Amino acid sequence: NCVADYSVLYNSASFSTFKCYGVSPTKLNDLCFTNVYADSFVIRGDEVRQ
Amino acid sequence: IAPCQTGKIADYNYKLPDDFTGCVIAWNSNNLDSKVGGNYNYLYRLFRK
Repeated sequence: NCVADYSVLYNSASFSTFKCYGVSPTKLNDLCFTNVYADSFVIRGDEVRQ
Repeated sequence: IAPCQTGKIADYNYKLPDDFTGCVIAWNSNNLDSKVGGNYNYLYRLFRK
């Protein structure tokens, strides 16, 4: 129940890694969803790949 | 700096064709391109319409 804007999160340089599967970061601004879930946790750096 | 990349460099300052033939050669620099108090002679495009 909101208007999202993924260009602000994307253009921001603060992120160390950014991998989208199935979607491309520049198309996220047009596409919309039934729901979005944010699964949030901290891991060890070498484990980011997992 | 690779074909089929997007980002603040790929879209605003250096875009390669996605059909690119050639080689990307890179190395770290720390003798010339960096100083104490930072090297502020390096500019990039941060916003473009």
